[PDB]
Parts: sequence; C-alpha cells; structure tokens
Amino acid sequence: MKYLPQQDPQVFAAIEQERKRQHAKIELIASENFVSRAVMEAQGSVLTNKYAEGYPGRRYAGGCEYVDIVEELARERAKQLFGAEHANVQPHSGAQANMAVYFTVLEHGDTVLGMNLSHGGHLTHGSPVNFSGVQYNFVAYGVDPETHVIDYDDVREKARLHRPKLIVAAASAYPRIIDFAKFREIADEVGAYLMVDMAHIAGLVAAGLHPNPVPYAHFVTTTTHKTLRGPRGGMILCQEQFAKQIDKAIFPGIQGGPLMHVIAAKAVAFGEALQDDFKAYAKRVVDNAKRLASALQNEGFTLVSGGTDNHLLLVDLRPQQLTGKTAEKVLDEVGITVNKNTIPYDPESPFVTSGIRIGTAAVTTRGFGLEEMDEIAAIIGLVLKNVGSEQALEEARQRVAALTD
Amino acid sequence: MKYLPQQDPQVFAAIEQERKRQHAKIELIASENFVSRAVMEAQGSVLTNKYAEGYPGRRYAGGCEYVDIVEELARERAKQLFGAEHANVQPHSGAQANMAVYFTVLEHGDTVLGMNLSHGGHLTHGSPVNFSGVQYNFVAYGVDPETHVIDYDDVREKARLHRPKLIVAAASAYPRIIDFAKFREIADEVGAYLMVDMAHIAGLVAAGLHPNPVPYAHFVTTTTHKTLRGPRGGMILCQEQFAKQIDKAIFPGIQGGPLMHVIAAKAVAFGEALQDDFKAYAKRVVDNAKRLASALQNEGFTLVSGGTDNHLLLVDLRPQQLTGKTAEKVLDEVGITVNKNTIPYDPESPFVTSGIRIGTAAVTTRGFGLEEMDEIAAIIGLVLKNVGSEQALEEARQRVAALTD
Repeated sequence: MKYLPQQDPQVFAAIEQERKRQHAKIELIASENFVSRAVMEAQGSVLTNKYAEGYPGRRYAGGCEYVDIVEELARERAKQLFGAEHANVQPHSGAQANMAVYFTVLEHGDTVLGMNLSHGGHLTHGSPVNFSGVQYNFVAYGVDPETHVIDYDDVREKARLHRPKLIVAAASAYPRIIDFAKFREIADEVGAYLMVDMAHIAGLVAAGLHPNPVPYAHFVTTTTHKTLRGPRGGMILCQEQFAKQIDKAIFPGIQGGPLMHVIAAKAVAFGEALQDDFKAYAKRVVDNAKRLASALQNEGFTLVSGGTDNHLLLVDLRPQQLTGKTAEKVLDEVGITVNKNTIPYDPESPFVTSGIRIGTAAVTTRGFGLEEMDEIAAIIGLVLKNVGSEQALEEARQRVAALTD
Repeated sequence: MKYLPQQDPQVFAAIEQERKRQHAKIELIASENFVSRAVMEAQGSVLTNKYAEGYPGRRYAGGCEYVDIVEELARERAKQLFGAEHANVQPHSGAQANMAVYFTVLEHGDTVLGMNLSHGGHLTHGSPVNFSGVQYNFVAYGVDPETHVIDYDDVREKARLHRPKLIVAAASAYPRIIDFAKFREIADEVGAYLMVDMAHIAGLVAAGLHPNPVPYAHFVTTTTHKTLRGPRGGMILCQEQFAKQIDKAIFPGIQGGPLMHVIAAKAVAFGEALQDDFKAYAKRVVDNAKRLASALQNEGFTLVSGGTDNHLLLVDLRPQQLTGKTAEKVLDEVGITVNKNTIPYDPESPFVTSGIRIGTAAVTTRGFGLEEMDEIAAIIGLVLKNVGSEQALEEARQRVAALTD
C-alpha cells in the first residue's frame, strides 16, 4: 500500500494487524479462504466509480462498454465452470442471491421446505429472525439422529404434507454429499421448484469433487468467497427459462447498482477456478478434511456423521463434556480459529452449542497438507483434553506458531 | 497493478479501458464520483477474507478484534460527520439500507408515502417493479407543476388521507433543498415515522451545504458513493432508540457477512469528509452546479425548478423538441456522459423521457471550476442545437478532449 498509510494511519494500522493475524493464526472457519493478489487488485480498481444498473448490452446508462466486458467475462466463465444455462453475477452476497430467488418464484407467505437450521441449514433457509422465515412459511427436514445424514424420506414426507412451492437443498454445516437427484425427484412429486444453495461446496463442485446441482435444480445460488476462493459476494445460476425473471429479481427487484469492481474480482476468481491447479487444490482440500477427520478421531473425538465427504467437519463435544462455546474460546487462546456450531439434536442453545465446525479450505490455500492435518488434530487434542492447564495451552501455542512459521 | 496483468489479461485490459474512459470523458452522471487512491487500497485489502457476522465487540466469530476497530472507526466518524446517535455501516448498498429500515418498522402491506418516482423519487421508494412497491403499499406526493418544488400541502393531504406508517423524504433527481422540518411536522400530525434517504446529498449535508435530516428524521439512509465520495455501499443513521432494531434488521434480518474491506473504505472516505478541504470541495460542487445551471440557461435551456440548490440539475428538453434518450445518445457521441431522466409531469415514458440529469460532483473532484462549467454548457448547447451536423459534433468532440486534456 502507498496512499492509505499516509491518508489514514488508524485504518492502515488496523488492516496491518488483520493481515498479520491472518498469517499467524490457524484459520479453520469453514466458510473462509484466502484470495489471490489478483482478486484483490480487481477489488481495488477504479470500477467502484461506475454506476451500471441493468445488464451487459442492456444498461440504463451509457459508458458501460468496458464494465459490460467484465460482467460478461464473469457470467461466461461461471457458465463454463458449472455448465449453467444462465448466470447472474450481481448479487451483493449469498443472502441477496437467496433473497432474489425467493423474490422470483414466491409470494409473501408461501410455504418453503428447507434444511433444519440446527441440523446444518443456513439462516437464510427459514430462520424466524431472518427475512426468509418472516416473509415465507418455512418448514424443515432433518438428518437421521444416528447417521446425521439427510433423511430423504423425511424430505419427502414434509414435502407431501406441507406442499411447498419451493424446496431448498444445501447447508452451512453439512459434512456429507447431498443427493440433488433425490431432491429433484421429491420436488417433481409435489410440483415444487428446487433451489440448491451450494455456497459452501461451490469450489468442490467446480473441481468435480461434489456432484453438480445445476442439472437437477431450477435455481442454484452460491457465494463466491468460500471453497470457490473468490471475492465476497453472491451468484445465481439457473435454466434459461428463468433467466429473465432472475435478472429482474436482482434489478430492479432487490438491488440497485452492482459492485462492478467485485464483479471484476469474481471474473478473476472464476478464471482461477478454471485452471488445472485449482482442481488439484480442491482435491487437497477434501483430502485434508478426510485426513483431519481421521486424525481427530484418532485423538478420541466424535465427529457428526462419522467423518466428511467435503471440506468441513463438525466435532460433537458431548463425550468430552464441553460446549462449542468453551472449545471456541480456549482454541482462540492458542491461535486456532473455529466456530461454535449446533450439532443435530443439540441439547444446547445455538448460543452455546455442543460442537465446533472446522473447514480446510483456508489452510489448504496456504499450503498445508496431510502432515499438517495430523499436527492440527494433535494440537486440538492437547488443548481440549487439558482446558485447565496453562502449560498445555502454551505448548499448543508454540506448536501453532511452528505451523504458521 | 502487479499481479492482475499476469493472472488475467482479459480482465486487466477491460479495467484499463475503463480507467482511460474515466479520464477521457466528461462525467456528468449525478450519482457518480471519483474515489481516492486510499479508498481503493482499503477495498483491495485482505479484509475481504474475514467473516464478521454480527457487530463490533458482539460478533458471532472470534478473531474480529481488528475488523472491529475498522467498523467502529467507520461508525464513530459517521456519527461525528452527521451528528447521529447511531450508525450502521454494514448495508451492501443504498437499496439494502432502505430495505433494512422498511424491514424494521413495517409489516408486509403497510402503507408508505414517498416521492413520486417521475417527480424525483427513487426506485426503492415504491416502484411496482421494485421490492418496495411489491412488499408495501406505496402512495406518492408530488411537486408543483410550475415551480417543480415539492408541494408540502400535497405531502400533508396524502399523509392525512392514506395514513402511512412511514413517510419517505428524498430523491434521485430533485435539484432543490428538501424541508425536513416540514416532513417531520407532517409525520407527527399523522403519527408516522420519518425516513430520509439522503444518498444524493450526503456529502453536501456533511459539509453544511444542505440542511441535516438527522435532527428531524427517525431514520436516515444513504449511499456512501455519491456526493460523499466514498466506496460503493450503504449506511443507516438513526436515533439510539432504534439502534438495536436497525442492527438486527441488517443482521440477522436481511444480510449475512458484511464486506469488511468496503467498511474499511467507508471509514477512509468518512475520514476524508471530516477534513477542511472536503468542505471546500463540496462548496465548489454546489458553486459549479449553480454556474452550470446559469450557463445552460444562457444557452437557452430550460431547467426543472429554474435552477439548483445542490449538486444536480435536470434539463427540460421539450422547448428543443428533443427527448432525453436522443440527448443522451448524441452527447455520448461527443464524450459527455449524462443520463436520460423523467421530468415532473413528463409526457414521455421513463424509457424515453423529456429530460437529462446532470451532476457536478465528479467533474469537481477532477478539479473543474466555473470556467469549465461555462465551457461544458457551451458544448452541450452546440451539440443539442445541432444534432444533425457531424461538423458540430466533431468540434464538440475536440472541445471535450481539450477539457479532459
């Protein structure tokens, strides 16, 4: 940086703290990643200056020739990446991508079936304190109490009983592969649209390591910043038949001017995802998660669903008589970043929880491999088995420092 | 840029075209500006990597100590700038800032009174193709057919007849000062909340060149990217009594994770606005607009309301028997960027219009003054009085090039 240090010492000092934090800590938040310097440069571009309401070749203002090129690059690379008939790269966030799909096909008070929030569903899939649960009538399907795998007979029963206009598949804390074919079969039986929110698994889908929801879903929503390793924002993929309605839902429906600099960054991230090395990266993410899962089990930990098929795992801390809150706090003390997370059929409130959610996308980006996974599990074992020993926590602290150099 | 040129030639070439375009053209789009290199560096920072759902000191994830410092800097500088009791700097856009206020105080189908869209109101103030007009029952107040000034007796009559739960004051194309005191008096008479959307005039308010809505309004919404000359995004200001509800409306209500890098950029822009030279800049914006207005009138143009009190003006092209669409197209041919815009009581559709909207914020930022305003008006006169002469358009082209160097 050149101008920010002189213009704003306070903001610069805080950013530098954050930059150093990002390097020093072991980042295991499942939703996070590290973007390339190219992605950041696009975000730091003059494209922030341009109002571009509308769409490429169909804008409501002149002088968009070049931002049109950028947006089309993003849309076309997204279509190449996921095989979608249409892409909308304007959503400001995952929240707004989901909001726009709901705006497209639902009326106020319509019934929607989504994954139980305490079983892995996202806030935007029907939380009563979120617009989704306030605006629409959300019902929930659950996972099996033993296997923690989505109960597809429950999905079917809830759909047949409640008759939703829309079914939502996907999750913020589900460590197994989702059967989109089964979701579509149920959706077809009850005459419902199928929306798949692939935010967490989008990078894995792009690399062919998770089944692609695009052929089965009417609408696919995603964030660009999780496993897809792009800038912070949203995207909608859909069948050409809904293209016009989806575009109108984003604008003039729920947003105004798009963030053209973020859209530039989206294009860059999509370009990166198209490369062979991203596919190798994505395999290492899943390989690392499976290794981390096994290594944690070796340390005596119980995992929700007994392991993972993707980038994330959920530790059930009940055998250790710890809450997710206690675990998150003590790991923070040693330099490991996780989040407390509800487990299926959690006896604790979502503000306390019986679990921690862990993902490998971020550490994999930094070059961590199987040996590092073994060590991370060993450190977690050391900490959580010795929460009252400052000696153990200091050793953990040092071993964390050894991993991050 | 260092990494983007190598990683993504296509995106870089398009950004460079856009950068050069921004320098070559005379940018008169009233909603646009040019941000500082410091603002852009903040947007191009590693802060994009951080999930920070929640608020400073009250986050739903650890490791936010430093992004908390950044967000508090933004909130506190905003409070210093506008004298608000509370700030929320998380809105992704003006659209989302307005959305959150509506979410806070209204239920689906509630009556809201806003400015007639064809008289200057924004899309998010009740357009039937926008969430606002679909979700709530919007009624409209108008401007006087002769003076084009808000008819406050009409505001009062509509409020007394329709009994709105909320009154919205502010505009995307209103060139005169808005009387927030009168809006609040009407709001008090009918027992309605008052929301002021100051998006366009926010920088002028910050510099004391437009009356501050904060003392009169329950909620003030704004974008950060217009006269405030910041990054693209939104903000809500409100009385402490609504602070908790407003924060919950943004999250977990209508958004998810905030854009911490954009929030950093917001803080930087607010820091810049606090400086003495921003106040001098803002005065030049208004001085330039009044000069441009006078110079256009000298060229024989009719202006909506007979001039301007702010950064923007609206040309009524009916005397010249031109549509806004025709005017926008031909000015694009010579390197002047305007937008077609409906005039009050426009006989034309909003896709054709009888007007062009012009603002001075952008050209003022680049250092244009009164002499440049005179020349811009003269060029506009030359073009619009000679739409069929390629010779005149080429001369205009050259004179535009002379202004932008």
